[PDB]
Amino acid sequence: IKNAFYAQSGGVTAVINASACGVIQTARKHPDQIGKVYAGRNGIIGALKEELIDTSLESDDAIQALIHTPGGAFGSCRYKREYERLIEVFRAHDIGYFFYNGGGDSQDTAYKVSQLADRMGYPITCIGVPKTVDNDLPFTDCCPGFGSVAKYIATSTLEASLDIKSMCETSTKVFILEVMGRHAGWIAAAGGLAGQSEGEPPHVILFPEIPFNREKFLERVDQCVRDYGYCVVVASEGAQYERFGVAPALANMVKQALGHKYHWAVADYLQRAARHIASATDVEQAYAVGKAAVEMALAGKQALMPTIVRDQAKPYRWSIGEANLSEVANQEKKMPIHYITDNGFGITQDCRDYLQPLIAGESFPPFDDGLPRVAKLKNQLVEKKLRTEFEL
Amino acid sequence: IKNAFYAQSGGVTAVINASACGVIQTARKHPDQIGKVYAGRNGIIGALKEELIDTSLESDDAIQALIHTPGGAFGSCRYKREYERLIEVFRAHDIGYFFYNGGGDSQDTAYKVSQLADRMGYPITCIGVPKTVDNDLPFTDCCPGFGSVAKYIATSTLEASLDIKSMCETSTKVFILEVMGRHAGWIAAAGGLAGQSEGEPPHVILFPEIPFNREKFLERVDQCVRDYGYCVVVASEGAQYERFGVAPALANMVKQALGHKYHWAVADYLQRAARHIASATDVEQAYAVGKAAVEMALAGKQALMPTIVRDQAKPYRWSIGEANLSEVANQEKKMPIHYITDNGFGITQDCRDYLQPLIAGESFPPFDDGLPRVAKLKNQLVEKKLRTEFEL
Ligand code: NA
Ligand code: NA
Repeated sequence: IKNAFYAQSGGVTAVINASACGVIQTARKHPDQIGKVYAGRNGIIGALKEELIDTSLESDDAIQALIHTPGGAFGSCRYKREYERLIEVFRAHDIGYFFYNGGGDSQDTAYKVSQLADRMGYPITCIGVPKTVDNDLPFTDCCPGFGSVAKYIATSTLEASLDIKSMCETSTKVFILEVMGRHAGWIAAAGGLAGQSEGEPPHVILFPEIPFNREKFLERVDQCVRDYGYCVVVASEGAQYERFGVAPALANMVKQALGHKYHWAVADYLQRAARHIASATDVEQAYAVGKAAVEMALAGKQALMPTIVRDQAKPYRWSIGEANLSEVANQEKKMPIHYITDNGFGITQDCRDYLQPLIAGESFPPFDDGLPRVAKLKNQLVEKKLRTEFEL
Repeated sequence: IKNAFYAQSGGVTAVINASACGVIQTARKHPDQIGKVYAGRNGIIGALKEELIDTSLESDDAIQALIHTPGGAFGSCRYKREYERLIEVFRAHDIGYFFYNGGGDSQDTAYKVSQLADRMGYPITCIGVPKTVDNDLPFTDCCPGFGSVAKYIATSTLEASLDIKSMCETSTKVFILEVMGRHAGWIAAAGGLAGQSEGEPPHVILFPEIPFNREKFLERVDQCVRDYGYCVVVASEGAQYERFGVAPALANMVKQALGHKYHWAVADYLQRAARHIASATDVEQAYAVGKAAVEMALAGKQALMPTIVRDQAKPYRWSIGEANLSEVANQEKKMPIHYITDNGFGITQDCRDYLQPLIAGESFPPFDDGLPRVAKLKNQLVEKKLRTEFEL
């Protein structure tokens, strides 16, 4: 029970590989407690199909590269007997450590593995590493990955705004930028960090937490174009009533109803892969939770998820705390309404106090020939052992 | 005839303000030849309506900020008697220098002003400063602004690709990224800089120069998803036959015809406003053409547009040259087909040799509280003089 198994889960992030780096590098700093670090090819599917990547065959440099490369270096999946097969392949490979890096579902399943492992007489210390661009995990200040998209959305909103503002007298006067966020508006909220007073961008932020009042929307925008000269709205894909992609939908609304020239963009995967403008504090934290999960497992702790704790709002200070996987599931983290302005289309000062520090600092990745440098892993498989196995 | 008039024209750029900086700073370095530098509020419309911005009231710092702030700091317009009114307001304000910073149309009109100025007995040296995200101006290696979008598109394609690649076995296997470029494919071509061999992203680049062969497209993508696991296409809004926004259109094509899970994004204004990942050589050149236009005017030269000349492909070397405005119009610059692969969906080595150096180096702007710092100008108007004036 000396090797460790690391796997990613759910949608990838611009810094989820930073976590992988934090976990892998510290594991290598304890050869007397942990042997090889195996990575699940394409997530737990990898463990299930017994496709284990031997990350020990990877040079220190490559591993170091992980902190400035987006996506999932080993691959991920959204996949949610199976538990029995996980322990069968873990013990066959001397795996006593299970580091599961993902959203809520992941944390829960990590816990269950822990339960079955004991039951079957095969303890395996399982520590989950937080990961969510939606920032909806509980018992943590922020979720690794969000800080970076927040910075991206805020920057993108600020830049597009300066553009529109430049020619709103002649050309387009309404710009809509559709961002991620189906049930949570944390991402859309980051857009408000672009402007700090009233009259400056973004004029409208569509939160999925606030039902869409077409009449209130159409009149706020119209009011903006003829007061400030233009209007930029940051709408999350989760715009709903009690849906609507969204960008073009609203654009059509303003056109047929206000006649203003519009423009829209849809960042999609761009926002969660923009490692070029990642948040330093975010990649810093992505690394830390990975290191702390390997440390908690060394200290002999069990079934925990590392956390980020805000030890100080003023001059923002943070550190890593702990949380019981057992309770991570069936809790979540909803965006507190007192974060949204009464207009329903704005962020409040309490929300700025929370976000602003999260996007602090820049962690530009190194650049080679004009482009960002990326990992480049061997990702070689270990020699099978079991006798095959199908999934659902 | 000692003050100068600067104006922007057409769509703004991430570095068009860098040009404005290059022109303004050098003008201030010759108080014995040039007086105050006036800026046209919202382009020549400003001169027409006699709304002149006194940029002399701006601090050196603010002016310096111009090189790291996107959009048009003084505003721009797409506007194309009027010539007579331009000279009437120029001479009323002692303007002997006219620095017009825009695309082809701008250059031509700059020239005509020069012609009328003489005819009317009011010489005004007019030097045009190149500006085009479409990179279709003639007599110049590259057009200021393009290098930056190119870098943005290439980076964005590389980042989104790493994402898709991470989960193409379980989730989405076809990603489409719609970029700017209606009649030219220079922007779309920049996407190819993300991958250098065959099999790596972008697998398909839709150029407006190549007619869209649906069957050839659908089979190239399908061939890619089941050969490399996924397929990313960078399509310019100018995808046509002999149109189709485009992103969702093609997405629908692959869905109904290949059944693959897709994803798309539409960068829109984001690509031309992304000063955060601008190209150093690009902002370097944007400044230089601005400085060189003020220099050519000091040397007493007339009716010229500064240019960028590639004095060396190998270890890329460039400098500023000159071009007769008189001929800039009614020429243009088409993308040479031997730059596009025979597949019709790729960039060729000759195209890489041309582009790669253009996106070289990073010019990250300074950052304040998590976001990029921006100009902040007074942009005060000079006291009217004429007796009003309407436009068309
Ligand atoms: Na997820
Ligand atoms: Na133009």
